[PDB]
Order: sequence, then structure tokens, then C-alpha cells
Amino acid sequence: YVDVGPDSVKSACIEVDIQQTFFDKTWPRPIDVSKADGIIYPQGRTYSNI
Amino acid sequence: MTEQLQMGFGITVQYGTDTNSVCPKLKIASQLGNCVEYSLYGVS
Amino acid sequence: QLVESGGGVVQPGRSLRLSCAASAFTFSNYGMHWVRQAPGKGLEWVAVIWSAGSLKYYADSVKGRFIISRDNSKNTLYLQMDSLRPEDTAVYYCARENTTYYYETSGSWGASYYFDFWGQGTLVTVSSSTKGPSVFPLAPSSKSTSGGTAALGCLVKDYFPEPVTVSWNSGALTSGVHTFPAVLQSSGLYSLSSVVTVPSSSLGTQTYICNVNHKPSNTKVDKRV
Amino acid sequence: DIQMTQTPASLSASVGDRVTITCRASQNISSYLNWYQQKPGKAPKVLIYDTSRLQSGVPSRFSGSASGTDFTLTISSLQPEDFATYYCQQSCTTLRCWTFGQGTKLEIKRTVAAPSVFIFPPSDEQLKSGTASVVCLLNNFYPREAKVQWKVDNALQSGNSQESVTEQDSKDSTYSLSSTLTLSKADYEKHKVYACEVTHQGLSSPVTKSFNRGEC
Repeated sequence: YVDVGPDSVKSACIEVDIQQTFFDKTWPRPIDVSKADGIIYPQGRTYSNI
Repeated sequence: MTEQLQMGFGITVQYGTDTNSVCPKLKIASQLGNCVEYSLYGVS
Repeated sequence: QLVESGGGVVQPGRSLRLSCAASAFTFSNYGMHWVRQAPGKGLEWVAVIWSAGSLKYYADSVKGRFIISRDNSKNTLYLQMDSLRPEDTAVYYCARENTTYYYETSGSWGASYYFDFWGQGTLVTVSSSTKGPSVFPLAPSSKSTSGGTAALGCLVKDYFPEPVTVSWNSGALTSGVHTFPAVLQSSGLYSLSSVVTVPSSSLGTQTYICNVNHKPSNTKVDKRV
Repeated sequence: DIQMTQTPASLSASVGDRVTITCRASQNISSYLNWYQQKPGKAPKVLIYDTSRLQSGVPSRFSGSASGTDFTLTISSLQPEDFATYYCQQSCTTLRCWTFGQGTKLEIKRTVAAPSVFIFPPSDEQLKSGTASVVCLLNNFYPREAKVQWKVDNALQSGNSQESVTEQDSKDSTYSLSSTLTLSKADYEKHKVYACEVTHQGLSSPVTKSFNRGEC
């Protein structure tokens, strides 16, 4: 196998504070097929004006 | 187990990837003849 | 608040149950555990357990003899002690343990420590054949000629382990009271003496009687001279 | 293995005195080293957490600085109430074992006071029980250390003697020592004369007193 990095020497993991309300925001983002949002180009063949 | 280990092997060949070329160990070959038949690696 | 209960005199080589209960505290939020102290030895440790309870830590003196089981909903920690020995006898304190973790990007550190509500502690004594107390009054042969101040004392002998109450004239005399910690005898029965400074004029004119009550014995003793 | 020692097992200092207490670990395994002050009947209090930042609720007079493996705690304006046993603990997340402080006692220092010798005869009820106990009491002596030897017919007694020291008065640092002899009924009658000898730093001349059976 391989080692990504040497084992951490930290005595303890850094403190983390979780607040769901602050993170939550109203930002609706509907994916649009007309704007080809998040659409994968066909890997099998390239296409012209057709 | 037998004295010599017996191993079952499953071999799968995939032609699905558009641009992958696993080939066995190995001018006209140059694109110069506007002449008919030509054998591109993807399709002939 | 962590309070330890079930501490009592225990027979040797017997399972002993200790319960530490956290009051008005969230057991899951902080790892809650223990620590130990015996007379004539330095404040050592007893046993540390994670909030999950998967991690187990035990005192070096006991080779896994202590067993720690805790339930966050129960808010109580249970310790089992086996192969009890006179040396093992000690008072056990249960306290939650915290550490400070931060990254000093710009000298940034957070204490994040909760050693508050440290356990008061409970004493477990390994002893056998306990004897009823035998208080003996002690009077010097020549208290008047002994010196300017004469010391009169009463000795309690063969009293049960540590708890006892000693008073002079029902606590009337508080002059020069001396309290001696009980020292284990070769027999294994603790003994201590309480002595009060008495003026030479008081001797003879005033008679002093020791009133002694043993909490385990629950018997008052009168020691007139 | 790991070996920890404190340079003074017991330290005597006057009021308003400047003193240093040093505890030495086998090695400085981890950055966090915590000093604890313990008062009897009270839970342990952490004087310092890592020896770089003072613990909250701890007076500035206590300062912890570690040079080499040894760690030194410096105290100023000492008080009788302030004096307490001191324990140093080295804490490592990697090591399950936790270092234990030796426990250095702190006591008031003042002019030496001569001891007072008192004798208690064994009670008649104690004789009926079968044991004879002779109590030799030394009182009002400033030094904690005291030597009391019990001899019967000028013969040293060992194991029988038991020594108990009263809690010191904070203001006077007074110490009282009680020596008790345990003897069988046969031992009691055979020992016609019981003698207790008091040897003290204050008593440049060791002194013996005796008594025999049946004074009163």
C-alpha cells in the first residue's frame, strides 16, 4: 500500500462548533436543462450542428 | 486445499470506453492517400 | 456534580461495587471518570473512561482488577473491584477529565477544561474481625507536680476503623484540645488519644469526664477520673 | 521505565519566605505538565496546566517554570494557610499511565520550643483485657522530628512502641508525640519498671524518666 501522510502528532483534534441555523440560507438553484446546467457531454461520440 | 493451489480466473473485455487502447505487445500508415479504405484505431 | 456511593468496609478478594452519579450534568457531553489517594502515598489515579465508554484506562497498581461501565442515560458510572488487599484500601474520587485543544494560527488557544464538581471521594477499607471500642481514661500520677500546665488525656483502643466521636464534659472543655490521627496497630485495630491542656488550679477542684461515641458502635462511653 | 523524585520530601519555610519546590521526571515526554496542590478533606486543585500558562483561579505568587527534565515551582509571601502538600503530574495522551506527585509537605518555621514529658499508667480495665499500655507524651516542641525510646529494666523495646503525632497548630506549629507499648499479661508482670526516654533537637541533653508499678 502507500501512506498519504505521516500520522498526526496532535494530542487532540481541534474544537468544532456546529450551528445549523447560521449555515441554513434560502438560495433556490433549480438545474436548467435549457441552460444545459450539470449536463454531461456524450463521451461516446462528438457531434456537429445536427 | 490441493498440494498446488488452483485459482479461478474471471476475464472481462470492455470496448465501452470511447478513448482507451489496451493492445497486445508489438507511408500508408500515414494519412496521405485520399484513396479509399483506411483503418482508424477506433473503427475501420 | 459527581458523587460516589456504595463505599464501605469490604472483605478481601470480594467484588466491590462503586457508583458515581453526575447531577444536573450531561454525561454524554464530557468524558466522566475517576482518580485515587491512599495515606502515606502521593495523589495517584484510578480509572478514566471516554464519554462513549469504548476507551478504558486503569490505574497501574491494579492489573485490570477495576472494571468501569457507564450509561449516559443512567448518568451513573459503575466500578467493580476484585482481589481487594490492605494496600489497595484507599479513598476513590471520580471527576470528569478535559484537555485544551486549539491551533495557534495567531497565538490562539482555548482552555476547554471542566474539572469543576470534582468528586468528594468515598473510603473503602479492607479489614476483618473488627472489635468493639474499649476507651480507657488516662491520669498522670502527679499532674499538679508535672508542671505549670497539666495535660489530661483519654485513649480509645480497639475501635472500629476510622469513624468515632470524642468530647470532654460533652464538649464543655475546649482548652488545648489535641487530636491524634488513628494509627493501625499490629492487631489491626486503630487507636487514638485525645488530650486537653488543664490548669493546675483546675485539677482536684474540677473532675473531667470523657464522653466518647463510636458511630459504628453507636454506644456512649463515660470516663470519669 | 519512568522515575519521578522531589528534591525535598518535606520543606520547612517561615511566613513571608521565598522558596522553590522542584519535581524531576525521568524525561519531559510531553509539553503539558500540571502541578496540583492538595488540602486534606478537599479536592485537588491544579496550580498550572502546561507550566507556560497559569491555571484560572490560582494566585500569581505560584509560578511554574520547567528547565530541563526537572520542573521548578516558585512561591512568595508564604502563609500558614497557604502551606500544603504539592504534587506534580506529567500528562501524555499516548501513555495511559499518569505520573504521581511525591507530595512535598510545607510547614511553618519558628524558634525551637522545649518538649514537655507526661506519663499515662495502663488502666485497670486495660489490665483486665490482658494488655498493658504505657503512654509517653512530648508536648509543645517546634521541630516535627522527635525521638522517644521505651526501655523496661533498661532494655530497648521494638515493635511494641507505636508513635502518633497530633495535627500541628497553624499559628504555633506545635507538635505532640504519643508512644504506646503493647504487652501481654505475662509481659506486664515480668516488667517491674517501665521507662520512657525523650531525645530532641531542643534537648541537647537526652533525658530519661521512669516509673514503677503501683504509684497511686
